[PDB]
Amino acid sequence: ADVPAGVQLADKQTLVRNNGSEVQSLDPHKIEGVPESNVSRDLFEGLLISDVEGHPSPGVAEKWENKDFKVWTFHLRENAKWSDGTPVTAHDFVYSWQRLADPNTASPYASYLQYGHIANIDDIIAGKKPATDLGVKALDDHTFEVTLSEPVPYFYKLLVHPSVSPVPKSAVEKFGDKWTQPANIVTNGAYKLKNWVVNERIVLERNPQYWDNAKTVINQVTYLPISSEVTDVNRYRSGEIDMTYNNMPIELFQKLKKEIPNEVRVDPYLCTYYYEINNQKAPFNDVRVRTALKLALDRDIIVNKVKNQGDLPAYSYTPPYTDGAKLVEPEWFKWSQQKRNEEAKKLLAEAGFTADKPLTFDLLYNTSDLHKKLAIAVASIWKKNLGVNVNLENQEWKTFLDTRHQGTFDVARAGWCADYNEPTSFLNTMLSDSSNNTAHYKSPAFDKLIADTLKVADDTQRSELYAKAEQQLDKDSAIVPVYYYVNARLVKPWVGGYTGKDPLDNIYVKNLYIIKH
Ligand SMILES: [U]
Ligand SMILES: [U]
Ligand SMILES: [U]
Ligand SMILES: [U]
Ligand SMILES: [U]
Ligand SMILES: [U]
Ligand SMILES: [U]
Ligand SMILES: [U]
Repeated sequence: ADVPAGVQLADKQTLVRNNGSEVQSLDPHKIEGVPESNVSRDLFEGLLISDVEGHPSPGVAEKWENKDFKVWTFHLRENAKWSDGTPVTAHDFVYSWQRLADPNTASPYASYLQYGHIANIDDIIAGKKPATDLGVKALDDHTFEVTLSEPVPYFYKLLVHPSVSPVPKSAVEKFGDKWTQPANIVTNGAYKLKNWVVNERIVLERNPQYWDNAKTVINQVTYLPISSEVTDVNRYRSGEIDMTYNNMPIELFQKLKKEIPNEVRVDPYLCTYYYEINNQKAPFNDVRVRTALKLALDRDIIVNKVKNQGDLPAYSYTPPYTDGAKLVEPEWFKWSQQKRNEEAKKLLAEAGFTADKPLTFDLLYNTSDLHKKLAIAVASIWKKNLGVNVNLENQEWKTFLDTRHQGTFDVARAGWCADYNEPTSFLNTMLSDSSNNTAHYKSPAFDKLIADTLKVADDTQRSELYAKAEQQLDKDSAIVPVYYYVNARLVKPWVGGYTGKDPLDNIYVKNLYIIKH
C-alpha cells in the first residue's frame, strides 16, 4: 500500500471482506471463479500483478522483454521468496506452467496456455506430448523464458491470472490434495493462510518473507463465504464486514444509495451477465429455440426496472468497452420488445412448440438473492412473452460450476469477467476446445475467425475480426446476453486504497489500509 501523506492509520490493521461463496479450492490450477481468484491474489504471485488501478506491473518478474512478441524473457527479482523462506525461482514457474498444461491435473484453466499460444500446448493437452515439452524454460534461477507459436502483442497482460501463478512442487508432491491445508501450504504472495473453516471463514496473515512486505499494511484479512447479498449488506452495516462482495441485493440497493451514498462504490467492470444455454442438448441445439429465448427476454425490464443498479442492457458477450472492442450492435436490439416477442413466438411455433406441448426447461443458478430474484423475473417474462415454462434450481457455487462443465443442464445463469483487458479474454472461451466453454458451443466458423486474429498484425483488422466473431455468436444465439455489469459494492469509509479504477477488480489486500476511526 502507498499510504497518503497525512492519513492517520488505525492501530489495528485487519480487514473483513465478503467473498460470495466457499472457494472451490486454494490450488491455483484447480480454480476458475472470482471468489477463488480474490483469495488467490493475496496468496500466490505470478510474473506480473495488477497495480491499484489495474495496469499490468512487476510481480515476481521485475522486468521483461520480448522478441517479435513471440519469445518473452522475464527477469525475476532476486529477493522473491515463499513463506518458508526459500527463493521463488524460474524453475518454480517452469514446473507450475507444466502442471497447468498436464491433462492429469485436469485444470479448468488448462486452455489459458492456448490463449497465450505457448509452444506445444495443444499436443500437451491432447496427450500426444508430455508436459515437459511446453515452451517454457528457466535460463537460470532468476530468468524465465516463454516461447509462443505466433506473435501475441498483449501476451504479458495474461500473466496476472491465478492460473499462471507458481505453486510449490515440494508441498504438492508430498501432500497431494491436502497441500493447501494451513499446516502444509507454502505461499509467495503478501499473505499466508492462517485458518480455513469451510463455509465459515478463510483467515490470511501477513507473509513476512514477501519481497514487498515493507509496504504491506493490513496484517490480517478474513474472507467470508456469504452468498446472500442481503446478509452481506446486513453484516457490513452491523460493523462485522468492511467490504461486501460485489453482487448487490435488489431488496436493499435503492435504500443504500440514499442512506450511505459515500459507501456505495459503483465502477466500470468488464463482466457480462447472461443466460448460458447448453448448446449440445436438445432442444437447445436448435438455433430457433435459442434465438427465441434471447429475443423474448426483456432487458429494459430486467436491467432498468427490476435491478436498476447502473448495469447496461447487453447485446453481445464481450463488453463493448473492453480495450479493442468495436462491436456492431445487432438490429434486433434496437427493435421494440413487441417486435422481438413476435419473432420469438414465431420461431418456437416453427420449432414445433404449441400451447398443448409448450417449451419447459430448467433454469439453474448459484444460490444468491440477486440471481434468484433475477431468475424469477426472467421466468415470468419468458412465461408472459413467450409461453415457456421454467423450473428454477439453485446449487451452491462449487456444485453449480461442476454441473455446467458436466453439461447436466438446460439453461444456467452465468457471468464472465475478463482475465485480461482484450476481447479474446472473452472470445477464447467460446472456442470449440476451450476448457472454459461451458456453453458447450462448437463452431468451426467462430473458431477460424479467432484463429485469424493473430495471423494479421493489424489492430483494426483484429478488431473487425472480433466484431465478426461476436456477430457469429449472435447469429447462432449461443447465449442470452442480459447486461454488462457495473462493479457495485459497499466499502467502509475507513478502508483506503480501493480506487475502483481497475475494470478487472483485481484487488490485492497488500494495497489496502485502515484509516483511524
Ligand atoms: U489502540
Ligand atoms: U501496444
Ligand atoms: U490499450
Ligand atoms: U431439464
Ligand atoms: U430475500
Ligand atoms: U500493436
Ligand atoms: U474507534
Ligand atoms: U478502538
